[PDB]
Amino acid sequence: NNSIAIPTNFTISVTTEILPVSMTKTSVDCTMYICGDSTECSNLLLQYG
Amino acid sequence: SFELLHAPATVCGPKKSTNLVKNKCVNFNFNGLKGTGVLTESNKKFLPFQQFGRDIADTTDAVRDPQTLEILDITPCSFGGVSVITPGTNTSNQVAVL
Repeated sequence: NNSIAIPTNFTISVTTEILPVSMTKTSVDCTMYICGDSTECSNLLLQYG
Repeated sequence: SFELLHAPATVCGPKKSTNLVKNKCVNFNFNGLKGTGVLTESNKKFLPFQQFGRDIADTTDAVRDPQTLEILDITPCSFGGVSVITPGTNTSNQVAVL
């Protein structure tokens, strides 16, 4: 009840915080991935949706 | 009983061969394998039993030409997205293409 601790010296500390801000931007060609070079698939793909 | 497109084929249909063209985007029918691609000479090598070479996606990336027996790299014909940079139609109808 009658005792306290008071700091008699100081230390300056530098600490690193790393935060992600951005992610890789990607574009996907639907026709190329699903149907490759096949024209017939592309025509079928149009019907799908 | 026959197996399809996994080995060199000694039995073929009546289709007539055409002279190969390199460095151009072309439709190809190499021993029944059909694709559209640019065909280039390959600095790589193949074993005798290995007629066809596939990539990670399981799509052929190299083929051994029938007759000539020289391996040809298959590269997809150039493709890219098109984006139109446009000032508002009210301002102008002129457009830029990326």
